[PDB]
Amino acid sequence: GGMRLVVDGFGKYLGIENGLIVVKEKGKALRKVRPEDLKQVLIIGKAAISSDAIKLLLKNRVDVVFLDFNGEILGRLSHPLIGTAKTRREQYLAYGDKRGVHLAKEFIKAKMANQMAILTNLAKARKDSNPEVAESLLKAKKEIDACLNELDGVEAEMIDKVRERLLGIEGKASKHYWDAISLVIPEEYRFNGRRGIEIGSPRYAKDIVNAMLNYGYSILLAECVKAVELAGLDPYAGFLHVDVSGRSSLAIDLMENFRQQVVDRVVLRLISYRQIKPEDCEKRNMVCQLSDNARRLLLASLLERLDSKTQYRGRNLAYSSIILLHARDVVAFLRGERRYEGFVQKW
Amino acid sequence: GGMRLVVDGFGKYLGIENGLIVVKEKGKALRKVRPEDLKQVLIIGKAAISSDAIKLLLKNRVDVVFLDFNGEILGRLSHPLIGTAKTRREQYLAYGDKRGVHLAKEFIKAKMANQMAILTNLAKARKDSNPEVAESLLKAKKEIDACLNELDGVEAEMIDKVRERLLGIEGKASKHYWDAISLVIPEEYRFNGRRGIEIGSPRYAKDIVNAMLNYGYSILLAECVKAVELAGLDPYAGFLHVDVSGRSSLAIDLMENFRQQVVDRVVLRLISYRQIKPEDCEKRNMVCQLSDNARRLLLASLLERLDSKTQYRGRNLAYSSIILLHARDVVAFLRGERRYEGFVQK
Repeated sequence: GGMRLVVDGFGKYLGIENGLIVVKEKGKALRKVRPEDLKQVLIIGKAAISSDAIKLLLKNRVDVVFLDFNGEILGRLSHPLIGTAKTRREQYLAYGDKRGVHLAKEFIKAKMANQMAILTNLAKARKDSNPEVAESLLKAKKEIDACLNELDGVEAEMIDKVRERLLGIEGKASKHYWDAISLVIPEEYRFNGRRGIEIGSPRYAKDIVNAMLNYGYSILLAECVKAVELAGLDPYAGFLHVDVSGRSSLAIDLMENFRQQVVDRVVLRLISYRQIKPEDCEKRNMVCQLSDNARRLLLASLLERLDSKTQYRGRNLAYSSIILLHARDVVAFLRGERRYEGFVQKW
Repeated sequence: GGMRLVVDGFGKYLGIENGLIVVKEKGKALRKVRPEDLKQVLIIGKAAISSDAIKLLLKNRVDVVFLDFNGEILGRLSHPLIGTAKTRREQYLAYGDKRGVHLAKEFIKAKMANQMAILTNLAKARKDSNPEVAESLLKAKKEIDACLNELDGVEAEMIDKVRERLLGIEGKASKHYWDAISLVIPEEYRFNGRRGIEIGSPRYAKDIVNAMLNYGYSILLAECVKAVELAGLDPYAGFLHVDVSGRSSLAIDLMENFRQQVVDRVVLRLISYRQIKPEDCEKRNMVCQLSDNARRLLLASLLERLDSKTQYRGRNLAYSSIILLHARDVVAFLRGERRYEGFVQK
């Protein structure tokens, strides 16, 4: 790809016209675009889509994602993949041997490394203006690095034996990370730490920062599912984050590489310029739903971030390309062609 | 086990209002259904659906299917399933051993048996009124049974070794069957033989019977894809009908069980009463395309037949339930819990 078309709001519907994908309202064209130009389309909320539109999109291998205001992935349509059986054989086989343990370890290590990167830059920005917070941040980074060195020593024949201990080490490191991030968040935002984390319970956000994080993590999760299936991998045969919850566990495992660089930094940026204020919260039950403006801003920021270029292995490429590439690297490791390594960046 | 809501045509769209699924046009409500009564919604052609309608439908475990005017499946949305990795693993492993051969043989056996069953009914109807056509039908039935008897003796360690032999025997049998069927169809329909099915590169219809067959086989393939997906199987990893076209090979394999009983009998009934006619052809592109009326009639007849009950395995079951039951039977066979058997009621 390719452009990501977004369709949201009452009365808006996607349909085809003269071979072009077209956003319409009240029978009048609003937007027109070549199917070849598209990478994906997002049908959000009240917005609707014709079967002919889905036909023209799938013919062009355009991803079609349905979403609600929470960023929850209602479902997705895409051109079918085939020949996956070999990579899937190696994938199901890897679960019983050391390859899966190495994969899970690389994923957790990648997450901790990116957390340390964000903590490092946060401390760097506050070196003079806020010495105290920078000191707290750097010490939190030191503790996370201690968790990294502890994680390096873990070894097992099978992932099932050490998944608990691994998740515990990751839980400690994540605890230090979020405790460090809380120092940077302004007092008005009421950020008391991550309560939206799905590792324990699907607890819902009562604060704007956790709402933003949950939304962005959902979008990133969609991108990771697409990347995992494009490589011929089975999304639902994960190694680390497994549950009866029904979510694609392998995509959640791959996501550990990109949670910090894609979602966290965007949220930190929007919070830093007060572009998403605490009053943007909308009370639903007791949950903090995003406002429509905050939604459109956060979504546009995340999408522009996914397609933003960065240097990796000598090339400049979009983060989404790095995600597809890492899925391919997982396939390369399953076939034994190349040892897998977690994504790492400092910026 | 719930209504199938069909949504089709220009300007029609599925929305929600007060917890009800609602078919609307130009801002005006046309139809209102509670999702609990729904089991499936069909979005066809120009028809559209909101993301909220999808959320309410998925929340009520209502299947949602997207289809073009020709009935080809585009996609399907459903409640998340867990956990099927074990099933897919055994499925991929079965390709390398005798289980895949057993499955392919059972599929072809069920197909030939059902073809023989329809030929038997066709002959019995004409025993007095048309003795020569009846005799020809019985002869074709005997040729197909000869093909079945040859099929029984085929043996292999894995499907790749013997797939062409199986396809050869199936093709001879199907040729005999379609010649016999052509004997029953009135001359004005111009049905010389079968063409355009998913087993190979498509040969699009130049006559109304082949058009009806293609449409119905497409609907049935959609239902079979749904059945294969609910069972935790991978639809694209088939055993018998492998393809360069990327077609859903496993659902196509499961479909061998059901094409005659579901599609053929309906098409034959519709032809017998002249409810669909040669002039119902519409020359879109270079092919014979069903008129909107013939299309709606055929679709409703197929859904009705799919939901109609019949006697099977000691109980009364809808054919759709039987298809789901056979996907589950395939999973049971992969797990070694139950040797598989193709669908043959008569």
